[PDB]
Amino acid sequence: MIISEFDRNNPVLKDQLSDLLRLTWPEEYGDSSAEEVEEMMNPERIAVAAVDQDELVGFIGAIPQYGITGWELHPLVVESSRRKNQIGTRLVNYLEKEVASRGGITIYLGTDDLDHGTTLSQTDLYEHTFDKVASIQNLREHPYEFYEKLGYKIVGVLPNANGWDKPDIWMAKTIIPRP
Amino acid sequence: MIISEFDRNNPVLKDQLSDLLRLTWPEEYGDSSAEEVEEMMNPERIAVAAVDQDELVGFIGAIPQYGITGWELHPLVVESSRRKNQIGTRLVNYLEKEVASRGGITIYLGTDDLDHGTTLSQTDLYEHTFDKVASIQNLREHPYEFYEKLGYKIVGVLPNANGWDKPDIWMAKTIIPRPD
Ligand SMILES: CC(C)(COP(=O)(O)OP(=O)(O)OC[C@H]1O[C@@H](n2cnc3c(N)ncnc32)[C@H](O)[C@@H]1OP(=O)(O)O)[C@@H](O)C(=O)NCCC(=O)NCCS
Ligand SMILES: CC(C)(COP(=O)(O)OP(=O)(O)OC[C@H]1O[C@@H](n2cnc3c(N)ncnc32)[C@H](O)[C@@H]1OP(=O)(O)O)[C@@H](O)C(=O)NCCC(=O)NCCS
Repeated sequence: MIISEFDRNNPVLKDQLSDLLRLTWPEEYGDSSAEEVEEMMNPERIAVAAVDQDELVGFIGAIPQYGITGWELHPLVVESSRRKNQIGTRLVNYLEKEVASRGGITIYLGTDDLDHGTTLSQTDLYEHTFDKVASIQNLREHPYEFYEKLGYKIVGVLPNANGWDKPDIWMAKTIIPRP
Repeated sequence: MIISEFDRNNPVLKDQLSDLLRLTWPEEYGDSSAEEVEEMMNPERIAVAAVDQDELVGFIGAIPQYGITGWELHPLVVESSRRKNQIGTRLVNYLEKEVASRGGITIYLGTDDLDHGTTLSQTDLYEHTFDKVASIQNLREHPYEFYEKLGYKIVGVLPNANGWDKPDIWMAKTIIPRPD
């Protein structure tokens, strides 16, 4: 398709990105939505987009959080009408190569469960924490499974992150061969 | 000495803190040291100080990361000459009280293991990940144990975060009674 570095100076593409972020996570992106997008344009971050002739259909970003070795994959979104078509896979694949060329070793992410999309939510995660993580099941097509299919593994959970029994699920992947 | 909100309207204090970090994390603090002190001053974040006579001997901050429910504890520093005296303990307790008052529920943090300070470094954390987490041992007085004693629990690990076999260790605690 046309997956490449995002034009950080295109106010329109950024407006499109802003809308997509509002439509996908209205609880996190609101009026000041434009502010969140500008944060994603910061020079240290990677910003990549899937654009179709002029329409933004997907976006993925990465934040270097530990020197340049540890990067946080944030955010990742594909327009609803174009999902399940490998756009997300391509975006991730593209990101991993770029992160690796910058010196990255590990890409991690936090995928929240606010909608009881997995069995990790609606339960006291301090009781048998890791048995619950190991027996995780997908209840509402939660995206954690999307990442697992791409080689990411659940390496942690933040109990009650977004309110009681609405945890964040930490996943990670080492993107280069161990020398 | 007393523990209270960090008076951001004090240059001397900010300078005292700016140095406190330049003396604890010179690689992470220095150029932006007398700058990251202000990012900690942000009204969104929480800034707490341990002052003795007028000398800042401890500081703790927190960043709201998930709505108002989840907060990241960062940073936490006690002067090296005033450590192992419970200043840290008192800073954490006070921070927990502050977060709860703002409607917060959980406080988490990432304590890195850069120099084989715990059994979690120098091992492939992708293999038997959680058994390794559960059976962690402190090798060189790593600070994760400090947090454990204050009720925090290791809830995850970031394999190779700071370079091969130098992970970050995630710990968390819910600071108020669970609904029943
Ligand atoms: C999650 C998302 C980025 C995935 O992108 P996508 O292009 O739809 O995914 P792909 O088509 O590349 O899917 C690749 C594989 O993962 C699976 N998959 C994709 N989304 C999934 C989901 N939500 N739950 C379970 N499996 C999923 C696909 O079925 C496919 O499996 P297969 O290889 O066995 O056929 C996209 O659905 C999206 O934008 N969702 C809403 C926002 C979101 O949740 N973002 C994630 C940030 S934490
Ligand atoms: C870690 C730190 C914040 C703790 O502050 P402190 O005031 O020295 O700790 P306290 O005196 O409150 O200690 C309370 C308990 O924790 C223990 N403890 C403190 N630091 C410890 C360490 N590094 N390893 C193991 N146990 C430790 C104490 O032994 C005491 O336990 P006890 O009651 O059984 O004796 C302090 O040593 C410090 O400033 N360290 C350097 C900065 C740092 O690494 N911060 C952590 C952020 S990731």
